[PDB]
Amino acid sequence: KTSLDIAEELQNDKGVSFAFQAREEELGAFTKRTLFAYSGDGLTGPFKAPASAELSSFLTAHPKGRWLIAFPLGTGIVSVDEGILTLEISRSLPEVGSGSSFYLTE
Amino acid sequence: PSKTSLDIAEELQNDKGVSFAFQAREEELGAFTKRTLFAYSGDGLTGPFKAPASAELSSFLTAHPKGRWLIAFPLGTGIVSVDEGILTLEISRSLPEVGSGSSFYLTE
Amino acid sequence: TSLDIAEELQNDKGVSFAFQAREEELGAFTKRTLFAYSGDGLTGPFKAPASAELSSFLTAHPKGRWLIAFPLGTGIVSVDEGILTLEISRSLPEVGSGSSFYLTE
Repeated sequence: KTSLDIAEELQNDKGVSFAFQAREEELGAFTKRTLFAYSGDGLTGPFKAPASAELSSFLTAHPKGRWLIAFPLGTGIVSVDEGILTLEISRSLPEVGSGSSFYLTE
Repeated sequence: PSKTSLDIAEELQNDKGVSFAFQAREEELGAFTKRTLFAYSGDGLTGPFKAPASAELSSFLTAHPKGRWLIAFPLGTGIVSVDEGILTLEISRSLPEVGSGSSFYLTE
Repeated sequence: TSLDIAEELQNDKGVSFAFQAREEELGAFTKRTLFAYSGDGLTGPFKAPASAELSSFLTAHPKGRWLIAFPLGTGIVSVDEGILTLEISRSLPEVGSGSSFYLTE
């Protein structure tokens, strides 16, 4: 059922930190991959931080090559490039809070 | 042991090639049961999405206390309903990309 | 494996919410998620007595409250002396469902 369930804390160069969880679930013919993201901090601009090789692999796997994600106060896109995660945001966020983004594939 | 008593998924496509994956899950939490609809599309939606659903998905969708599913996507809001095995998703605004979202209810 | 608290709260005006509070372990990480559902509308804040167990769970958030997105607006859930308060960003003709979590190690 659940074949991957990993979590890690990432921090950018100015001390903003995020917890990310990557979950993979098998549902008969379908596989579901969910990215969960949490930060108590605000973001003025994009969040860029080194990510584990395993989280990077998971992020790369998305059919869109990136992860559109809703937070309470705005929208983000999560991507990875050479082990650096980037979360770009639609507007500055005084607090990020929590959100998730998934896809299903068969 | 698992709390998940139902976990089904299916892919729907409309006459215009837009496609959605839907997952229906039921989780038993003692006195309460949660039923969740998960929806995903990489496509945009100009207007409502209509496609045939399985008998199982249709039954799950019908069971909601409101008779339909208010659902948040990143760029707008939808209502998912079913009528004679045709699923309809109506959207609040046109969406350049739908992305993912979920809608649940809890019942005792 | 996950641990859940679930209950239905009602205010003095008949608005009802269901809450599920889930705790999950992911190695060095703990994830706590609050799930909230109401089919009702809300003009202003929802206030109702909550169980000691839900109150305890709610208090554990590092921010001391739960920023939560519903389809039509944002809320903050807090607890004070076993009374749950959900404050909302704008009036909601229908609350719907939403969830709020944190993960910490």
